[PDB]
Amino acid sequence: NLEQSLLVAILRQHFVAWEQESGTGASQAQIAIDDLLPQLQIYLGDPGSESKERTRLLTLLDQLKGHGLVTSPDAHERIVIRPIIAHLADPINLQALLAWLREQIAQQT
Amino acid sequence: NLEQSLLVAILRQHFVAWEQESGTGASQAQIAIDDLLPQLQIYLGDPGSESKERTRLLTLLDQLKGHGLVTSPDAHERIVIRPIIAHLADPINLQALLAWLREQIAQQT
Amino acid sequence: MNQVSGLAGKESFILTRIELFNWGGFHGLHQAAIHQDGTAVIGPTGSGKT
Amino acid sequence: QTLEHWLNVYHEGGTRLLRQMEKEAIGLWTYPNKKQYLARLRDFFEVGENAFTLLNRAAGLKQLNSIDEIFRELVLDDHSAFDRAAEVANSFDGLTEIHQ
Amino acid sequence: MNQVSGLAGKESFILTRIELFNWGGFHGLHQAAIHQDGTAVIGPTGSGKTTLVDALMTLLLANPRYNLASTGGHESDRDLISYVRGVSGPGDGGEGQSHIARPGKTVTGIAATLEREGKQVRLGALLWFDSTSSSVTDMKRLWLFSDNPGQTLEHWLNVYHEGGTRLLRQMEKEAIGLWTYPNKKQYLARLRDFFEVGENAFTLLNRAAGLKQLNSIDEIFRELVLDDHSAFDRAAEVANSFDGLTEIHQ
Amino acid sequence: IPLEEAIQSLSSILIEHVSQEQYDINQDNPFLQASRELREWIKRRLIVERDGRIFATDALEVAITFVESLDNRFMTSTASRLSTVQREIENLETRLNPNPANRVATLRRRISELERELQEAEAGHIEVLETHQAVEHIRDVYNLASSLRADFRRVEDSWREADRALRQSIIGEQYHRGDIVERLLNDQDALLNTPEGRVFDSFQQQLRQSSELKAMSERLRVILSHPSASDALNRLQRHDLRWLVKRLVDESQTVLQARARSERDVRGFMKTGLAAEHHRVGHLLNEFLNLALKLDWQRQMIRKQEVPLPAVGVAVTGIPAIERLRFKEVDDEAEQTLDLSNHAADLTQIGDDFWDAFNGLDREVLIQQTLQLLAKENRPVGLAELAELLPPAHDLETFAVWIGMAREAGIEVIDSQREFAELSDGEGRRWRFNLPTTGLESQALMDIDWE
Amino acid sequence: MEENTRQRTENYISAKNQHPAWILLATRRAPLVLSALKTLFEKSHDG
Amino acid sequence: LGAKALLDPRFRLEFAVSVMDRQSGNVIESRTGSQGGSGGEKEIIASYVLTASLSYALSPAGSRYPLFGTIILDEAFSRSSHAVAGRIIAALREFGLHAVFITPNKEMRLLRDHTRSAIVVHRRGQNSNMASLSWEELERHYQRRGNA
Amino acid sequence: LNRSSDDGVTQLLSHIEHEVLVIEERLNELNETMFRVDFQPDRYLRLDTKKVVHESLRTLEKAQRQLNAARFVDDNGESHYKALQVLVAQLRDASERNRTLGAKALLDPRFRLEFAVSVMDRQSGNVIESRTGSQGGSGGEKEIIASYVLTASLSYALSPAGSRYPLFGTIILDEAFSRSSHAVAGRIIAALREFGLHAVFITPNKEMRLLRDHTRSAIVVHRRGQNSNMASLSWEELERHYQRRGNA
Amino acid sequence: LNRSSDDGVTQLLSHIEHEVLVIEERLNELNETMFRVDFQPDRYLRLDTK
Ligand SMILES: Nc1ncnc2c1ncn2[C@@H]1O[C@H](COP(=O)(O)OP(=O)(O)O)[C@@H](O)[C@H]1O
Ligand SMILES: Nc1ncnc2c1ncn2[C@@H]1O[C@H](COP(=O)(O)OP(=O)(O)O)[C@@H](O)[C@H]1O
Repeated sequence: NLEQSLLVAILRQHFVAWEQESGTGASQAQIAIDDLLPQLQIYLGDPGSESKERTRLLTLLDQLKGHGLVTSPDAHERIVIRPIIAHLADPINLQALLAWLREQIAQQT
Repeated sequence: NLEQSLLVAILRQHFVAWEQESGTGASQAQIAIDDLLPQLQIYLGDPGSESKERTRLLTLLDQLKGHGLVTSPDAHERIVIRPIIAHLADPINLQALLAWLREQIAQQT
Repeated sequence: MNQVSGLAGKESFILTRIELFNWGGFHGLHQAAIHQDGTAVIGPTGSGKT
Repeated sequence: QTLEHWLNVYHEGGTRLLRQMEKEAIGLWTYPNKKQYLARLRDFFEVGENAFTLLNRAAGLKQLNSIDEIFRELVLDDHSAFDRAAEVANSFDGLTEIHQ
Repeated sequence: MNQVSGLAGKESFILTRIELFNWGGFHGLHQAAIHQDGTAVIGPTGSGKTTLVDALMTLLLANPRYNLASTGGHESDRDLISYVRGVSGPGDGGEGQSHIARPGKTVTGIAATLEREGKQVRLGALLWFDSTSSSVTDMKRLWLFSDNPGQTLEHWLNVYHEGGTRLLRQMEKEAIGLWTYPNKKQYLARLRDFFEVGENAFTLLNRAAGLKQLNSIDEIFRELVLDDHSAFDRAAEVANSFDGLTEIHQ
Repeated sequence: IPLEEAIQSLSSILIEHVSQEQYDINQDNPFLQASRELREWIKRRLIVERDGRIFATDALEVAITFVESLDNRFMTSTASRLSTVQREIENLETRLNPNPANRVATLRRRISELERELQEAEAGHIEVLETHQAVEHIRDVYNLASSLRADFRRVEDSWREADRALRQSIIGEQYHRGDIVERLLNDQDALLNTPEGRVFDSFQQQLRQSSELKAMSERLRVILSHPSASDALNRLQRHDLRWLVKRLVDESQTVLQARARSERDVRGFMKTGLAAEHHRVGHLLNEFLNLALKLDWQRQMIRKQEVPLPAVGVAVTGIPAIERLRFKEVDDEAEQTLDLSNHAADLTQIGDDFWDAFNGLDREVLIQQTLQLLAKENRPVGLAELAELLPPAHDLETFAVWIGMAREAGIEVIDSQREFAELSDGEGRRWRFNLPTTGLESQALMDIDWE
Repeated sequence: MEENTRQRTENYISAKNQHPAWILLATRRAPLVLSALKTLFEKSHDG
Repeated sequence: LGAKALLDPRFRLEFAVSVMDRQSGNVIESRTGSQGGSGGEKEIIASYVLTASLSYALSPAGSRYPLFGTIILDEAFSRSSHAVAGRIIAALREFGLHAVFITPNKEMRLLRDHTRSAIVVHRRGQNSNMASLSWEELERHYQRRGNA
Repeated sequence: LNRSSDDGVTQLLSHIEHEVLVIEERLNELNETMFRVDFQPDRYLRLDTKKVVHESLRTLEKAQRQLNAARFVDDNGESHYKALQVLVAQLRDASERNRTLGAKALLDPRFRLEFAVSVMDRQSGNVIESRTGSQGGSGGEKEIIASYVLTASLSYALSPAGSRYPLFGTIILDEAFSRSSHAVAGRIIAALREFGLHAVFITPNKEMRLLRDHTRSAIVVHRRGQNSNMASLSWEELERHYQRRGNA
Repeated sequence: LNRSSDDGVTQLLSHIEHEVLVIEERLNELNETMFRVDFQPDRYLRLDTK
């Protein structure tokens, strides 16, 4: 669902940024949870309670881990992006989704 | 959980009794809510209301149907015991728990 | 020495009883009152004081 | 309500029974998680957590070293600003990265 | 309860007498004796009871944990000059030195006497300030050892008053069974040779004096019994040389 | 308030107003009601909670300031206010005057004024504020300075909004690196240009010369000590003003936090010297995100739409094998009844050593008995004579006590000459003692206290 | 001090139910009336 | 040390203690640099400071007397003579506290005086017990032990 | 590289192992001396030790083995320098982190081995308990073990070369029994007697009951303001009899 | 950059200084409380900081 897809997009951006650093390299695409919350706040808004948004983000991350795209959190509030993301956010899939979503917005009028 | 174990045990004994009545596989076993509720309350007691009684009964029935043991009650509140029940894993454990249950029914009254 | 104790127990809460059970070395049930004027606790070295 | 009563009810029924008598009785509450209880304690006695934290570390103070140790450890609430310095340095490094 | 102490006398020396002078708050001469079978010490807290023990321990280690028992594990709270000065802490913010008993040019001494099977040893030491400066470098001292009871701390103080420490050096050679070391290491070596025991034993003794807090069974050995002699400085120098090695390789 | 603390405090406060029955309220769980109300106010943006704590939003600050400006309000039409305005208008005019001669004349008259004040003060005729007028003169500075917090309450919000705008704009695919740096600089400068921006900048300039802010804080500390302060302000208002400088310093931190937060996503975005495929997917994602903003995220049903993304990394599990079933165990049915019996101790076990300690020599009674006895003896008395005239039941500690009294009183003790005494313990075994020569005297001994 | 806190709620109820300004702010037409009044007196020298 | 001295507030300040005469502006004593050395003096000083701070922290704002006055004190009397133990008890009482002292069966002479009850406890192998006795009910027990 | 080989990490690790073996020798000889007295009516104390199982030391042994392999395979010393760099990097990591226990395991000889104590039967030598009777110090109980072991070690260290008895018997204790009951300080002094160490006790007029028994003289110290003085007091049991045809 | 990071750093230093002042005020408050009780027969304790 498109919330999971938004988190997927952000994760894919972070993943490609990581892959630049050392090519494909290892599977250690590490990120801090505090980095994601600022991103989501822009789209999902600000419910005005930092803890509430943290819980929301953790719920989404749990769903994604259910889809196998992210490791569960750890003691340092870090997660590592599963490489499987590269084949779900495949530019072909991204463009198909983008066309569908452009259609959606056009209809929204 | 013990509630589900009791329910499956009672359904298993009912199914085998029905197969004695009509032979093997001649007809799918059945039971109504009318007969059900008393037999469950025999060992479980009053959860707090009749509404809660039926709620719990239907919840366990739905979970069993998820496990494939039973169908959901029809318009007349009668379920069909799925023939699959004949091939459970450890019927000896069921018989042992049934022995414990039939001991406790007499002990506590 | 002790005569200032009059004000000790007026405006504050004071610990006056501890009921214990199956805690630490104290098996079963136990109790121990505490006098509001000051109470010591005494026992052999390593006898369940701490 | 006394400890004896609590244990008696705990065993007589299940843990569920405890939270049932919580409702039935008067002047009795429970908090299955500790912090929800310690907040009630601090409120009822109108003292911040630092007071009890001092009480406990005071009950057994036997090091009893120089005064500076007493204060710096037991007395004063902990508000060191290491993480803030870390944040300041990190942001400065980020801006230097922009400049580079 | 203490009958074995006589056999220990047949197998060891035991301290029987302590003489002080201008040490701590104990102005002027002071003395004490110790029964063969062991003694206690008593006095209201803050009266010099640990002061005496420190006075003894100054003659047995290069630099012991002065006043160790007060803190326990943590740093020593005092130094030789403070005792020689009769210090009693900063009596006021203005620091008028009234709390200091001997701020001026004075003398000081400590003496111990031990016995094994009647035969008697006698330690000693003289500390003297010829100026109001209170730096450790100005702590002119002279340790003394002797196996003859004839030598007495009273006699040493009287000789010092009669003339400079050179008189002490002369009577060292004139007096049978006497020694004086202007530095501590010679004295400590002589003591350890006499007792056929290494200095780590006396360090352990100082540990024992203020034996205090510890957490578990391992800490006993680790922090009381053994001498760590950790080689971290070896690590530092190894890394330093390896730095040049790595530079050459680069 | 830490949130767990706020819930309970507000539950208690609600319990108080259950007597205000004209307002409908829940009367079965005043704790749950508290949390529900707290959540509601979170929704209204009345209170914003961060890092687990809670803080009052500017809206609630202003609302409070409203009701407090009703009957219990403070007043500003004051001679103190007029003095302030007069002085500060003089200052403003003199500053705005560009003619140097006019400034010279103004300073020549001000210097003479202050010199006259100095002459009066040196004459011993110093004058204080009428102690009663002090209450109003302090209320004046309090009310005057109370505005600054209400102003930072909005400086923070303005910079937060600027940062949020920078975020939602940086997503733009049309934006390139040069656009982003330019927008950062322009946004920050424009924010600094607005009035609140100049407020923040002036406050910052004060910090460079901290001497003045610290001097102000010290003066305020002195002021609130003067007795009249207690009449003018309660403890709360004094608590604020005493640390107004600190509360401003701390409050500005959020501004710097927003600034650094925006710089974070500038930095994380300028590093885009990518390879080919990464450059392609970057454009794809940026365009998709720019599309994303247009939707209505707040809507639930918009949110739970199903995208057409293909199923990859698909997994299959939970094959419903009937044989996989297992069943409950109850065999540990043995009931361990209660050990409610009272196991209170019986003193028979108590070892004799504990009793021996329980009979510790009472020092003070020994002091009193010695003073009494030496009163009637009225002469020097050695310790042996004391034992003879007084049986030391608990033995050694007595000798120490007597010699301690001697020493405390400055009584001479000649350790080199000795006396002796004989005694016996509680079980009859005899003992002998060696003691120093000394003499106790009642008059000198009782001349000093004891404990 | 915080003993008055119990009474402060009654004080605020009084203010809400009687004080003119507060009652004005609660009216369905509060902004229009307040704006009109503001404009009216915005030009005053005195009464 | 440097890191604390920079980014930890409290480490910028010394915490010397001093004694003030009630009826004079002099400073009778100060204790910093050298920490006094005395095993008792340190004990009394620390106990008094800690008790005062604890009382202040335990008191609701504006109240002289603490709302929660029970302070559990272990045998910090270990370094305490009787002469200073009495002072500790007096001070603790004057701050409005109520002290439940613990001690290993030693230094009970002054406890008999400056306290009114006690809890005796038993060490019985892998077990323990407790009993609440007033000093006099214990005195009679000691007398009975003396008799038979 | 070769000039740093002898002075390098391997020699340091050998030195540390030599120190550990010295510690083992000391522990063994001490444990022998504990056979000469009793910790309990029918028990004597025994000391044990094992090598610490911290994985950091295991990584170190892996590195040292690999260095041994590379020290005699010739590539102009590339692999030798690689292994030496790895080892010295770990060593520097430990040195910087000296305070934490991980580094102490490497650089601190004491931490190289963990210790334990066993209640041994004096008669059969069988084990009754293999560690302290308390997990953490149960108040005065940690005084028992600590003082017992320290007195033991001090006696052993004070014994001349090969002497079964200490040539220096006068231990000095200050605030001796600060956290010990009578039933504990009594056993402490009894142990001191067993090891044959003359004792001197300091106390703030505490536990006078026990000192009255287990000593014969006391030195009184008192402070008149900014001054103090002293006196020597003593006692002894008279020889004629305890009492006339009575209790002893 | 010279503006923003300078602002952050100076602000943090001033925050540290204000924490120090708060500690000093706390010391004064405690000193007041300890004026209430006699440390010695005719003396009371007071804390001074540097
Ligand atoms: N984790 C533990 N560590 C040490 N002792 C423990 C522990 N748990 C229980 N104990 C038991 O509890 C007792 C604690 O001793 P205690 O009397 O409270 O100390 P103190 O000597 O100061 O009085 C011990 O006798 C011991 O049997
Ligand atoms: N060298 C010193 N440095 C600091 N204070 C000292 C020193 N010497 C004496 N004092 C003071 O003089 C007394 C010394 O007595 P001391 O034996 O050290 O105390 P305690 O009886 O607890 O062992 C104490 O009151 C101490 O405060």
